[PDB]
Amino acid sequence: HHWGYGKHNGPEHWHKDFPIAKGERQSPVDIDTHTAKYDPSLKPLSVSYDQATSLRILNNGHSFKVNFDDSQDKAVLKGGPLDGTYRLTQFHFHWGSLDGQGSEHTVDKKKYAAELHLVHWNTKYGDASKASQQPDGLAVLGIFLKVGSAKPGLQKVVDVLDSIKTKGKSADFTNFDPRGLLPESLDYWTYPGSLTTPPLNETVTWIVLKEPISVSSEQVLKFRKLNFNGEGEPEELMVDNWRPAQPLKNRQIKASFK
Ligand code: NA
Ligand code: NA
Ligand code: NA
Ligand SMILES: [Zn+2]
Repeated sequence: HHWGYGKHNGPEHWHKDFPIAKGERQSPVDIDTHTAKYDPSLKPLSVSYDQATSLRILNNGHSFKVNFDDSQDKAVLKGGPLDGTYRLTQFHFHWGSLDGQGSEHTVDKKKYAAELHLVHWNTKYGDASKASQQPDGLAVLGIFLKVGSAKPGLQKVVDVLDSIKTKGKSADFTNFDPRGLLPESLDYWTYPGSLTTPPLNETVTWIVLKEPISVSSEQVLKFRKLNFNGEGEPEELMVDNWRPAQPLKNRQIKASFK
C-alpha cells in the first residue's frame, strides 16, 4: 500500500506514514500576490544551465523525472534568496486530467495546467542525500505551464515518454538542455517550504517564477498517456499527480519584483 494520488493513498493519507505532512513549513501553498511583499534586497537570481548534462529519464510511478550528472560544478542556481550555490540534480512535472488543473502552487487560487520542478542541492552539504536533510539544503525552481502555443524545447521530452509509459521504466536521455524550459522573465516569489511528495522534508527554499511557459495541448496530452501502474497491471493514467495547497502557517512569501 504505497503512497500515491488516489482516494485511498493520496495526499489526505500521507500524514500517517509521514507525520511532517501536517507540519509548519509544507508545500505547495497558494501565493496571495497582494500579501506577498516585494523585497528590494533579494540579490538578482542566477540560473546558469549552459553546461547541464542530462543522464536518464524515468517513470517512478508518481511523475517522470530527468536526472542530471551533478558530480561537477555545472548547472547551478544562486542569488535571489539563496546563500551559496545550488546544483541541479533533476527535474520532474506535476499535471492534471484537464487543462484547468495540475499545478501544485496556485496564484490567487488560480491553478495552471502543470508545474515543472527543477530540484537543486546546496553544495555546502556535499551531495543531494545529505542536503535533503538540512533546512537550507534544497532549492526548487518552480515554473507554471499553461496550454497555448507549443514550447519547442519541451518536445524532446514529450517524444521520449512513449518509451517510459509505465512505472519502473527508464531510458538514457542525454544532451537535453533545460534552458529551453525557461520563460523570459525570472521574476519570482520565494518562501521556505518542503518537498511536495513523501517524505515531504522541510528542507526546500521555493523559487516560483511568475511567468508561465506555454505548452501545446498536444504536448500536455502526451503527459497524460503515462501510467501510474507498472507494466501488465490494470491501466491507471498518470494524471492529477499534484498535491493541493497546504496551510501557510507563519510564513511570509517574498516577491522579487514590484
Ligand atoms: Na539526486
Ligand atoms: Na516567455
Ligand atoms: Na489527485
Ligand atoms: Zn515536484
